[PDB]
Amino acid sequence: QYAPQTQSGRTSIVHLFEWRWVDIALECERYLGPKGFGGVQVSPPNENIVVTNPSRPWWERYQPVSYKLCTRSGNENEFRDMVTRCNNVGVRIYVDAVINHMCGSGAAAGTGTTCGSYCNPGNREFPAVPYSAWDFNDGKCKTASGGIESYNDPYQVRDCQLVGLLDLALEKDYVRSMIADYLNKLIDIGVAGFRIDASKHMWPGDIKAVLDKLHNLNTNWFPAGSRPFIFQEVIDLGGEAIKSSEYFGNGRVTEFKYGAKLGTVVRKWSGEKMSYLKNWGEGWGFMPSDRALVFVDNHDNQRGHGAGGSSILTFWDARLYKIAVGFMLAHPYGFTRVMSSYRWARNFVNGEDVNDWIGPPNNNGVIKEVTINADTTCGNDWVCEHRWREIRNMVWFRNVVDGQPFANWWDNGSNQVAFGRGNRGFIVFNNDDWQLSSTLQTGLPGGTYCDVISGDKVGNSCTGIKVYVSSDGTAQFSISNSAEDPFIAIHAESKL
Ligand SMILES: OC[C@H]1O[C@H](O[C@H]2[C@H](O)[C@@H](O)[C@@H](O[C@H]3[C@H](O)[C@@H](O)[C@H](O)O[C@@H]3CO)O[C@@H]2CO)[C@H](O)[C@@H](O)[C@@H]1O
Ligand SMILES: OC[C@H]1O[C@H](O[C@H]2[C@H](O)[C@@H](O)[C@@H](O[C@H]3[C@H](O)[C@@H](O)[C@H](O)O[C@@H]3CO)O[C@@H]2CO)[C@H](O)[C@@H](O)[C@@H]1O
Ligand SMILES: OC[C@H]1O[C@H](O[C@H]2[C@H](O)[C@@H](O)[C@H](O)O[C@@H]2CO)[C@H](O)[C@@H](O)[C@@H]1O
Ligand SMILES: [Ca+2]
Ligand SMILES: [Cl-]
Repeated sequence: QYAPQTQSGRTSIVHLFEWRWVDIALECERYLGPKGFGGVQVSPPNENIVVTNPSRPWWERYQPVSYKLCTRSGNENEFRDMVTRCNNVGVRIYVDAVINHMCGSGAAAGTGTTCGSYCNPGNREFPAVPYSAWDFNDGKCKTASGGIESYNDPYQVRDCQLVGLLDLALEKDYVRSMIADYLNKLIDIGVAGFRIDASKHMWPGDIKAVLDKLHNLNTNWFPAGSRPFIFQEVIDLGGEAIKSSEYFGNGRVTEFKYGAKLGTVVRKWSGEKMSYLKNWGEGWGFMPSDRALVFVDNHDNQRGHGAGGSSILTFWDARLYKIAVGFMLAHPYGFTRVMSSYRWARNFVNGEDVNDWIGPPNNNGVIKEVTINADTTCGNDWVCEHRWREIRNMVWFRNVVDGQPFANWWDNGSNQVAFGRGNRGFIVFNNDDWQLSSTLQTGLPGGTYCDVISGDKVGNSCTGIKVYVSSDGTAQFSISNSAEDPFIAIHAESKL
């Protein structure tokens, strides 16, 4: 469940948060395929409850009412069309599987749902599944409120309601099977794997029971005997009762310590310095690389009060964000997931964004299409970080150096560091408040390389900075602390 199942050589996936199926299909063909992206994590494709207060927040999609592929992103025909078109150009689709719960227990009964299905939350009725009161954890939960009151008790975290959400009785074969049927339909359609939502709130064994029922991947695009890629979303920053390691037997796990620690370091908070990143990975107390799904930020924490809090770097802090994303994409640790967001009107009161609920760009509830501008950026307030040259080229960098070991590390004892990947790539960073001017061993063959951060290799020339590597592998890197992008990256395919 550990292999990403991306086409050979493609090493990253991108979270196209709240994007509609038709836009993702076009994106695979016009961009993701040609640019070497391994796949796309899509928002929950199953029907959810409509939330009118606030008006259509992004989080209403985490309140399932059925397993019908009918959402604001599109219907079943559009979903299938997207999976087919993306797979046909070598770009995989990974589904955000919301299976720990249904909608809020306080929600009203009716057909105010994304596909018009009926549900009565108060009586635990979800006829479109179908689920009834017998399929929920109400009696199993031992807290007086019926909700999670203490994370120090693994039992209530798994058996009680997460923020009032109706907790599914995952111990039951009926429920496990109902979930497996939904997931298997997705697999047969062409999906390569799943992001298991709120995994921390389910027992590792229950998840395993669901996973054991899954089909092998569709042979139209994958080799026979291929198991779906599984990455479980478990928020574990350490120092708590539930550990990410409890889920290693099911597949990969999201390493939230990654972005929290990296953001703190790049921001230079708590006395942290980039030079400390020499032993990045397990050296920093992280899970094994082969069990990790890493990222700088995700849809939750980019809003400021998730795992990592204010230390999390996002598109709002563009310069430092590109540095953090670049370091991640160059470092061999874990399987990388790049974030792709939309802008919203932030309003911090007492250190917290009260507008963090704002849903995707829309016209009266209808999600806007993703328009592409001549300069390759996006319109309609879709940030499209995955299209920024500095990120796009680092995604390619990761593909180029795939399999090469961490090597030639260098640091100035403060915030200037550098390292390579075997003899195929090298990256240099200056995060200090002064000039970087050093001749370093790159581990690369002599020649002239185009810096893929400031530009690209076009024909027999570079559009940006050029790096002349000596016969002995050394090269001078001069980066001012006032540079827009204080880092340089070169690889085998950027060589003239
Ligand atoms: O009515 C039930 C509750 O609904 C709302 O909770 C939101 C959260 O505020 C929001 O962060 C989001 O949480 C999910 C998160 O995005 C995902 O990464 C994690 O793995 O699982 C979470 C649940 O699936 O969605 C929930 C559900 O809508 C509302 O904020 C709360 O007050 C209500 O009690
Ligand atoms: O190894 C498990 C721990 O790994 C991580 O610790 C980081 C520190 O956060 C970071 O400050 C740094 O520690 C240096 C320390 O600040 C300095 O006084 C000393 O002289 O050198 C230390 C080594 O560079 O590096 C370590 C990792 O090596 C992680 O943050 C922590 O939670 C884990 O327990
Ligand atoms: O590849 C398209 C353009 O991407 C970059 O521009 C980014 C910029 O780096 C980032 O700080 C900002 O937040 O977003 C813009 C794009 O919206 C490159 O710098 C440009 O040269 C590219 O044209
Ligand atoms: Ca649960
Ligand atoms: Cl996540």
